[PDB]
Amino acid sequence: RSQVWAQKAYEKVREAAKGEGRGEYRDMALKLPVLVRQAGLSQALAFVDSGKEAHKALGNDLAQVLGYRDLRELAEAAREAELLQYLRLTREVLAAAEWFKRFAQALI
Amino acid sequence: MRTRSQVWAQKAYEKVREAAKGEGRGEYRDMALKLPVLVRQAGLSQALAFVDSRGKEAHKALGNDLAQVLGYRDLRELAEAAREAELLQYLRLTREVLAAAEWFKRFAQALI
Amino acid sequence: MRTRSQVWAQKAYEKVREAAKGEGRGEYRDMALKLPVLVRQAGLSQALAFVDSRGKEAHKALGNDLAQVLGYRDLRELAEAAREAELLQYLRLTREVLAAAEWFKRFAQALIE
Repeated sequence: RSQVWAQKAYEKVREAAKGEGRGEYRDMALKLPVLVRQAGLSQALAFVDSGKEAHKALGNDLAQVLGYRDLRELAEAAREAELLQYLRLTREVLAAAEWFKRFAQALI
Repeated sequence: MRTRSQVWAQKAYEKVREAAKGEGRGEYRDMALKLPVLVRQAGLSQALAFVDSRGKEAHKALGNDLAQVLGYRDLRELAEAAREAELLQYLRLTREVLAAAEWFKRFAQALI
Repeated sequence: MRTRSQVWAQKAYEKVREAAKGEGRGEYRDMALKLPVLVRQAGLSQALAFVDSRGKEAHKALGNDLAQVLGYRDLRELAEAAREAELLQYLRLTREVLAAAEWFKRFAQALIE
């Protein structure tokens, strides 16, 4: 799984590194992990869900990697989840976000 | 039994011992195993509300037993203490409940 | 020139040396030692509200001193700034207050018995 996440994140980041909004994508990629850790999953996703296209691009890519159709669907899932599933989703988002962060710092 | 934590451990030990005998010992254990992370990651109030809203009697018994180990009549009473507490008292109850929950988890693992 | 955190460290140092001369320095130290913990476990907003609702002058003084070290008028201005801050600014403010608080704690441990 981590490898599937590693691969998918790498794929998304490579594709993002060819766009004019790479620096902004990178900024969001490196910031999301700490946001999820300190503000909690739902607050972090709401922050991403709210200006520049590049920032939300990270959220959507990450959501897709997790098998969700878009950032909103992941946000919807986190809010609908019962407590145990919420913590599981947080752990999952955190792990996948670290990959986006690492490949973003290496490829951008 | 000198230690305060040790006192909670021995009382928790007795509760788990009882629970291991009846039916639903598996569900009790399942809850005993998750309560610590619930308290750590979600906070005391949410953790207790989760346990108190579970359908299974075995899941709620864990909470009831932990409350009694800490000096409360039951989970409802413990949850009320948490909602009435001022900040320092709430953080203290949080540490208290977490410590007791860890003992329940450990003994459930060894006895059920 | 001194780094940002170095400035806070030294201003905190001055605030503590001054509290060491007044009455209630023991209560001042108690609050200084407890604040970092509250910010980490309860969050910035909650930690600040706890300090502001204290009835003992020495406890509240720690709060106003820290806010001044950070460049605010007093605890009330810092608290409002925390409530109005959007997420990133709130997390950044949290880091700053926690860093300043740790210095108050450290100097209280060294200067107030």
